[PDB]
Amino acid sequence: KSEVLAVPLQPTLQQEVILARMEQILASRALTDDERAQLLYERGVLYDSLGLRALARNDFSQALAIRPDMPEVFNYLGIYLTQAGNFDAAYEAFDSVLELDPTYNYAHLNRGIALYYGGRDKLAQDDLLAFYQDDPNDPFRSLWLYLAEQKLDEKQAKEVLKQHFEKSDKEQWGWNIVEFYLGNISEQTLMERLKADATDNTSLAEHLSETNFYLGKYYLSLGDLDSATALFKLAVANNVHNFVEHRYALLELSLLGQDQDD
Amino acid sequence: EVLAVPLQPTLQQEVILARMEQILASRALTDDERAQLLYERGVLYDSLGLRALARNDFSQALAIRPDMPEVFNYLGIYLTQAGNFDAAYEAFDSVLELDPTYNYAHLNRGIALYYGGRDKLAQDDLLAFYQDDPNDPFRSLWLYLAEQKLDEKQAKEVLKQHFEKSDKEQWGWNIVEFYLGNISEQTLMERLKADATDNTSLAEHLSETNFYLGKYYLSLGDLDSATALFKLAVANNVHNFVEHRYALLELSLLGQDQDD
Amino acid sequence: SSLQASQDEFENLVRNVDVKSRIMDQYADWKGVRYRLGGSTKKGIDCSGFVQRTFREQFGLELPRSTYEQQEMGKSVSRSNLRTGDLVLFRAGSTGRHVGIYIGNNQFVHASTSSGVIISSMNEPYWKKRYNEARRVLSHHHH
Amino acid sequence: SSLQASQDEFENLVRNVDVKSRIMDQYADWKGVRYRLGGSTKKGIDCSGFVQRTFREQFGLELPRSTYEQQEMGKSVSRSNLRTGDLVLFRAGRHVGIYIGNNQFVHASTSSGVIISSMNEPYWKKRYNEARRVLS
Amino acid sequence: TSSLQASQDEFENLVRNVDVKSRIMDQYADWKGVRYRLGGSTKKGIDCSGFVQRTFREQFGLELPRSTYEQQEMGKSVSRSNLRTGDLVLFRAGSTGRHVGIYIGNNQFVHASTSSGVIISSMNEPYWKKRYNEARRVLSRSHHHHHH
Amino acid sequence: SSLQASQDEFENLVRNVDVKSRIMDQYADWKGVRYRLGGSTKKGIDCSGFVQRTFREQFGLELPRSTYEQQEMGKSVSRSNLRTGDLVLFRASTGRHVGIYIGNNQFVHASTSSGVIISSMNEPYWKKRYNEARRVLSRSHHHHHH
Repeated sequence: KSEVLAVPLQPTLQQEVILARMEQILASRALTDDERAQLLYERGVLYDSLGLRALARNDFSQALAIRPDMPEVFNYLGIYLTQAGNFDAAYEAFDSVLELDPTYNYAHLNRGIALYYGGRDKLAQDDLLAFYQDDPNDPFRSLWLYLAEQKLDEKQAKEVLKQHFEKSDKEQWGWNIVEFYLGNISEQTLMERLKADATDNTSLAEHLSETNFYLGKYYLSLGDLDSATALFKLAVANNVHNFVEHRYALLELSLLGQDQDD
Repeated sequence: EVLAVPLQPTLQQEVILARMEQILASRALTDDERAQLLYERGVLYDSLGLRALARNDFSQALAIRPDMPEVFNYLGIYLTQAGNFDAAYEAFDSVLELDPTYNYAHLNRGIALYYGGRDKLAQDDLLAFYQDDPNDPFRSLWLYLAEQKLDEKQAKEVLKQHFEKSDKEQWGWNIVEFYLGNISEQTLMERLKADATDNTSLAEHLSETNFYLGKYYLSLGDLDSATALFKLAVANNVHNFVEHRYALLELSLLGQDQDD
Repeated sequence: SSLQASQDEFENLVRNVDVKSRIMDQYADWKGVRYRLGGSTKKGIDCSGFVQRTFREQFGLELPRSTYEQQEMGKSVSRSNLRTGDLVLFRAGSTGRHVGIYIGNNQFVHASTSSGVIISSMNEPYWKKRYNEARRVLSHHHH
Repeated sequence: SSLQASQDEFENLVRNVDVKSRIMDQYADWKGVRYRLGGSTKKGIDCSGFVQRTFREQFGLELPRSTYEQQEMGKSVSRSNLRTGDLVLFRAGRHVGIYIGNNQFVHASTSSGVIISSMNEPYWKKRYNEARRVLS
Repeated sequence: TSSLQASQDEFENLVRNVDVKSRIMDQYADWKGVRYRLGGSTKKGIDCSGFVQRTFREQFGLELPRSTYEQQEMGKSVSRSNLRTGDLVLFRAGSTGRHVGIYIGNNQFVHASTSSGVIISSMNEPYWKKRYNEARRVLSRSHHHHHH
Repeated sequence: SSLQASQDEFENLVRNVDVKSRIMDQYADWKGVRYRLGGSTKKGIDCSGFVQRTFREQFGLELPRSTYEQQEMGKSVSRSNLRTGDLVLFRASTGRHVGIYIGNNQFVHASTSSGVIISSMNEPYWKKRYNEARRVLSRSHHHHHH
């Protein structure tokens, strides 16, 4: 509304073809435990990409009951316990990921975020700095690290992020979200930089999912709930269901919701 | 702008979908028992925006039990949604050929003819549908939109009359009051918020309401505002609203217009 | 009742009930049953009492007993557009407003003062003058 | 959040969502069958006979014939917590139905046969006694 | 709305045909590294035509002829830029005079090679870009034989 | 490509391959083949012809021939997250030499002196020359961040 909006993403024909076929194969009895667990895991991922998280979790749970050595299952179970507000069960699920596969790098992030939301900022920083130095030029690694260092002290969280920015190669578009957070560029400027980079609608929807979450967190840090409630909603309205920004925009809205009662 | 949390799949929907898979995977359903279940899963997939899957289930149900006007209905809608208006009219004919008592075909075919530009035939179908429930504001809105193509000033007085000749209860009569010039866009939105209760109720109001404001803005050649109002309709994720289905269609049409 | 809701939903979407024939099961069982104001048994029943037990036992729908409340259930239906299982209604005489259930072909079934529960024609002239309203009480909401 | 229900809460809802469907599938068949004390066929059935038959056919669960003995099955439930498929007991002999949610229950009545009743019918409200949960 | 741009029929046959590459690769999982032996049909050793014949039989239920000369006469001729997964791809060997494999998209095909046994290869490997000849579509959308 | 994208996607999604097992199938078969620069047969092969041929025959994955080009495929990998099937790259007269990690600090490559062999990353010559790694076997993602 005089602002930057995408057509909310819709299920792709590919997603529906693949789900329709999976259902045929899973209905057969010509499947090993091993190849069945695999279809369940991969259908879970698909269901999770359409925002059907109860069904996905259901498939994952069944995949694990057949093939226990599935760090990728435990990762998603952790994520869903985070979105549910069960941070304690979530820490434990990510613990499991890294027992099974120490190389399953992404659980450092996901447990970083679970600790962040669980109010365990020092421990979160431990995991999100680990994550960050595995790929410095990923802007979202520095953004989550900023978010966790923020509550301990706003001032040296920004001096660190500035550090990360200058130290990075500055290619990836997300460094613009960073530039805004530093106060290098306006929010106005961030939004035109956004449209410039964004090609088609899917690209546009990805850019707005990620960006409106980080703007939401920026406004929430100022104590503007009205503005943040809106930016979290516009984030979700892109229907990029499997973005962490999408999932935790939903959690923030849940937290904002419950504050607002009495 | 007034925003809901984009609707998310409910526990009930996911529970039922999960169960329905087990049942359909079992090999002890009579043809009829399976047809009705396929149909019903179809409805549920549609309510989640999974229309290829929905249409696939509907198509298989019809294979088993051919006498299903309810299936031909949806199938017709999906053809409307896909810009396939001639195929759609034909699907809706089949509905009334089996059950002439099936009101909703009149609407859906009404709208298909609207988008097909066969405005007399659409006025026929939408006035048929109006006459069943004079008090359903949306019937009066669709009628107006169809009549608006031929004479917007006359369409506007026959809508005034559709208003006074009604209970004026259901919320969507506020949309109509705005179309009439009785209230501003701002007042309409104040009332929208006042009338809505929980988030689901708010989403439903914003899905219907932003479609109708989208069409208002189209009608003045403001494609920017219309485009945005259509996207904010779709953003509520009320996947089985007429206003949602054809918000996507409008955007598609605006999509091809600009992008040439 | 997170559960009971789903159970209720599932029963609704899985049941494809035959309206006309379930009503006619009721009327089979109840035909000839005497009129008794405020009664609700096979020893005597009035017209709303009969409606209430029909929709309860045949459809699990719970209607109020007051004939006034029964006519503000569902949504109104024009006489053109009548379908089996709609309530038909008639102006109050000395036993209150009258209500029956439509069974198609211009035939309704009702507890009557004169004959007990019987099938009547809408086109019987007693009932053309007295006809008043109909209500449909069977089947994301627009606002 | 759909995900507040745990995975086990979900598996359980999936197992149990069709429990009313199945009682009603019984009812679709049995609907309007006569009363007869000591009857277990479709010519005429009593309250305990209809319950016993439902649990056999729908739940593969063999309950005893008499109402006396069906009171002792499963565990006790209070009104607050009634679920579909719970036995509801009234003083009437005493009398056995099956709760189907929303204050209604299915049963063979002595007067009207296999019907649906409301718990809030005055007759039946003052005669409620206890309930039994018998599904695992 | 543009999964609906595809008709129910196009959808039906996308579902039927989406797993076709995974079925050929299922065959490859089990036959990978099996030696070339001219006239052979087992995991003891197999020729290009036997590997092709067996793949279509086991994966899809499609009877094909034994010899490479009869196979290339099957189905319908396909130009290079219209190749689709499942298409026979024909080269001139000059060991017999004729060599056949199965296209799996992205410029690669599976086959029983004379040198390395059953392998994946590129259509852009100089050796095989020089000896390409034609392509045959023998498998129809409905998994019947393709019309001529 | 709109069928073939679905088909390619479906293959990636069902295939759960034993990555080390497949690499050692190739090594068993190619063990001790000589060094020939620009060669790509069993009469002689260079390090990157060996990689290219291995990922195609064993994983149906199409890599470029150039080592410069192989050093920009997939995502880079820090040394502690190294997995079987990751390309290991070294400053070694080419400037640039590539093998495949196979676990326990071992990698498989075509070397100058010995042809196709397994070496230890700990061998002083290679630890000094270790340069980076790339993951090229990688379940491709639905939506992408910017």
